[PDB]
Amino acid sequence: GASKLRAVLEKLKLSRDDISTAAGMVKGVVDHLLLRLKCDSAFRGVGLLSYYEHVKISAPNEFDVMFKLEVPRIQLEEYSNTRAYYFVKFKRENPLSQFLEGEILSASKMLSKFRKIIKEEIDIVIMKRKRGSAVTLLISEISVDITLALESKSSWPASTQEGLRIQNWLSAKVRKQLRLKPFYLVPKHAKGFQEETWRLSFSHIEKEILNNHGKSKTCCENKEEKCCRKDCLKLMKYLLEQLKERFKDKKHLDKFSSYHVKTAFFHVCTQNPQDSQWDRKDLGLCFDNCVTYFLQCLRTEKLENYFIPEFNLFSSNLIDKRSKEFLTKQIEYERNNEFPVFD
Amino acid sequence: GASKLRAVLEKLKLSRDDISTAAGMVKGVVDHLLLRLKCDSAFRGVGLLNYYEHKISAPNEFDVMFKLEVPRIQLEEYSNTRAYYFVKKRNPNPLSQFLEGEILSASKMLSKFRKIIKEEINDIVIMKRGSAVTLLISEKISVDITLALESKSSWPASTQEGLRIQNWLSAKVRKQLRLKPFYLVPKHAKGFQEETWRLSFSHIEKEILNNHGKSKTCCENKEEKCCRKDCLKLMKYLLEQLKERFKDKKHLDKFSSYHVKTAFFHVCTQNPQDSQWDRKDLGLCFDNCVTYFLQCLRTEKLENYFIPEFNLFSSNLIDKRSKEFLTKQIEYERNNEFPVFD
Ligand SMILES: COc1ccc2c(C)c(CCC(=O)N(CC(=O)O)CC(=O)O)c(=O)oc2c1
Ligand SMILES: [Zn+2]
Ligand SMILES: [Zn+2]
Repeated sequence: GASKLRAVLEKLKLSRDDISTAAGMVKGVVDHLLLRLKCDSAFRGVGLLSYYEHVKISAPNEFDVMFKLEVPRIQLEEYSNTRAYYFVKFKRENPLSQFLEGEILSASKMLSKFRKIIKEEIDIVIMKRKRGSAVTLLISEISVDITLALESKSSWPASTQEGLRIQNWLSAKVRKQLRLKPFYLVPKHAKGFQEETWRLSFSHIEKEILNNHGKSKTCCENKEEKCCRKDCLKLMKYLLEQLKERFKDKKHLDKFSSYHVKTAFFHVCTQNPQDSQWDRKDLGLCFDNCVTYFLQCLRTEKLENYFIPEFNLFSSNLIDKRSKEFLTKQIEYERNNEFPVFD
Repeated sequence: GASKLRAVLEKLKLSRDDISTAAGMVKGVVDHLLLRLKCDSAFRGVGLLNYYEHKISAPNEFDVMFKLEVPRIQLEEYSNTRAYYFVKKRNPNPLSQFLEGEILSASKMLSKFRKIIKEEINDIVIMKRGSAVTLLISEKISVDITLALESKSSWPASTQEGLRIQNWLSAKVRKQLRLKPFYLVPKHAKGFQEETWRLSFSHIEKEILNNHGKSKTCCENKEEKCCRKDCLKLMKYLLEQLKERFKDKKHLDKFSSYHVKTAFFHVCTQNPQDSQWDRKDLGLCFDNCVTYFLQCLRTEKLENYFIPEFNLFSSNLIDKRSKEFLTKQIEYERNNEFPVFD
């Protein structure tokens, strides 16, 4: 019954076309903000990490952008064996020294000035406060979440050593090339709460793996090699967002995000490395297997971060068992009934 | 005689295994040359491009390229040659001491390049008598050093229809590769014009050869072993053994591994599927590579892989008699199970 799936994919592509003008508005504001920010000595190396992303596939007018800032000769200290959260210290003048709180970089000090500079130039289209990762701009009745990210061109942290298990899918050579790219750190407090910590971010790798996703270099570049990998992820994200909207009056689904669906999907890509396992003619079965994998993650309360295998996104310290059970029931309901939430 | 081909590949592997000491020696010398060159104001941004590459049958003979970025470069094509350019946007520019009117003199630049290298090796190596220096390290290792300008601007218009890898390595990869810099190496053209620079894509040729499959996991497991690289090795070895057997007739001095490599890349474009290169078929794959090279020689057509309007086999570059001689020798070798491999 993939035809209803194809209908959803049809209407998602229409809303993407109808938004292209809004993306141009975001580019104009973002470039303007960036020009101002590079005049400040603390944010001289600021730059864009495309130019935008859509955390919510069903909200085409809500944009997400990342501003990166390179931190040379960074030294990381893992917070409380969390594998993903770190204090930032410097090895050796330092343009970020005004942000130190002792020997660690203060995320609170950095965000405070970041928020202030953006406030000064938004001389332009309002700006909204965040609930660390920093501000939400509203543009001409279009919202743009801006995240600040430190960039490190050093070897990835040791907690990633066993992650990104793409060797049998995208190749060991590609894994080597990707792990030579930088990694990013976004301000994120760790749970009272531990402030001044930063969380690893690999959004740039996730984008690369999704847009260059086949074992074949020519996957999806011709008729004989069209796969349905991207469409399966679109439909998984749309399923979660529709369930989150339908049950927004309950607390049960608040903690689930497109990141969980995306992580599960990357694991499915690892389990199913051959392009022939993703023939676009099998979209119905491919999507069902994606849903099924996500459900197994929910039931077992195991969803390893794709880059940091010891970090369990579905730990009961993060999402209570009752919420996963609720999501499990609702997805199983949808699947048994040809996804009424897609109507 | 496919087993004879594997015997050659075996012998070549042992040769390169017994050189990694010599390769480490050139890195030492190359590292010292770069440090001093960087002390010069005109070569401040110099660095390695590759570290050292090889003549497949001469494992103690190394080739290295020193790159130097030239920001806001302006190129003027020389006499419609598609590959050769005068280098000319800004105003006297760390290289202004090398200008001659508005053009960068390759002659001047190469003269300082050699002089700095010559004074440095005297501080430790013999320089042999434009693309630039040959060093003799001890009396065993040769290192050919080429200077290249680097430009991070979009590639010249003469490359627009080149690099036709879309059906093999993908259009996505071609776009990624064409976002990389391009290089210019001092090389005289045509008498001769002495201030021209020739486009170089050595870094792309390396990328394509080492990441060579339609499958990203080509050669990464038993099921996907292909013979692309071994075919290129055997093509180069065949030309080198012929060039050495007939060195004193000089009829083959004009042919180089670059012609072989260019024909090989065209064969890859013609045969884009990894299943066409199954290591089990090495004998037939090599024969087909040889046959393609022979067809290029007979038709006097071997387009540059990056610059399609540049014919490497034009009679302006290689006379008909020389191609006919090489054709005769290769056909003889192929008919007799390649005695020159012995
Ligand atoms: C690369 O290493 C990591 C390690 C961990 C993460 C995590 C935890 C998330 C967020 C998951 C999520 O939806 N949230 C709430 C929850 O945890 O249920 C909101 C939030 O905490 O922001 C993420 O987006 O990326 C991560 C990347
Ligand atoms: Zn695909
Ligand atoms: Zn291969």
